[PDB]
Amino acid sequence: PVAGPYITFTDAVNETTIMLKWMYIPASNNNTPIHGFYIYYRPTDSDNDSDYKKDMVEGDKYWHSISHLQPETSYDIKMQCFNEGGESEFSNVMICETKA
Amino acid sequence: PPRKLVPLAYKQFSPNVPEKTLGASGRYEGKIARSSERFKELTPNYNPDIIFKDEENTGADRLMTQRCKDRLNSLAISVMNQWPGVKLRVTEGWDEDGHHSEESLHYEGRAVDITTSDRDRNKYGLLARLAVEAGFDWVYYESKAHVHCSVKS
Ligand SMILES: [Ca+2]
Ligand SMILES: [Ca+2]
Ligand SMILES: [Zn+2]
Repeated sequence: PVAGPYITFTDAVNETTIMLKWMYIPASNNNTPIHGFYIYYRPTDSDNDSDYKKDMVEGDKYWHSISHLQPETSYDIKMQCFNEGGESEFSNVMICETKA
Repeated sequence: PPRKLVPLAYKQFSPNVPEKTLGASGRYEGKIARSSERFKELTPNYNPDIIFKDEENTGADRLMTQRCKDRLNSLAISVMNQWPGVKLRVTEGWDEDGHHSEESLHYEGRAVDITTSDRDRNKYGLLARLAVEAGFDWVYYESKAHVHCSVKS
C-alpha cells in the first residue's frame, strides 16, 4: 500500500483515552487487500519520531480508542494501513489533548 | 538583558476581546488549501533560531503570512534575549490536517501555537506576554501545552 488512511475526527473520551475515526479508499491503492491499521501516538512535547507508540486494529474498523494515556496531556496522532507487503504512508497528523 | 514582565494567566488573552473582532485579529476569510488561490500568499519561515515541530514532515508549520512572519521573527529574538540558551518553538502554523475548530486562523496561516524549546511550562506565561509585545494582534494562553498567537489580514 502507498496511500494512507485519512483521520477524520479525534477527541478525548476522558482523562486517559482518546477516540479517533478515519476513512480509506483503495483504487488509489489498486484495491489491494488490507490486513489492518497502525495507530501512532506520542506526547506532543516530543519531536522525535522514535517516541511514537503503536496500536493495531483490523482492516474492518473505521474507529478506535487509544487508552492508557496521561491526564491533561497533548498527543500527536497519525496512522497508516498495511498488508503482508508492508505499511502505507502516514495519514495526516492530528493533535489532540485529554481531559484535565 | 532580559526584562521584567507581567505573565499572562492560563486561558487569558490580549487584547481582552474575542479573536475574530476588529480590535484583535479580525474575521475569518476562508480556509486556505494547497489548491486555494490564496495559498500563494503564504511564505515559509526558515529562521535558523526558530524550532519547528513539523511532525507532519511537510514543513506546513513554516507556512504563514508576511505579518505572522514578522511578528514571529521578532519574538524569536525576544525569547533568546529573555532566556539565553532557549529558543522559540512552533508546534502549529498554517494547517491542513484539520483538527482545528472550523474558521480557525490556522487554516489561513494567520496563527501559531508556540512553546519554549525546553518545554518549561513555567515560561509560558512570560512567553505569552512577549508575543503580545512582539506585535501579535492576538495572544491567548490556549493550553497548558502551548500559547496561541494570531495576526490581522
Ligand atoms: Ca505541526
Ligand atoms: Ca497541522
Ligand atoms: Zn491554536
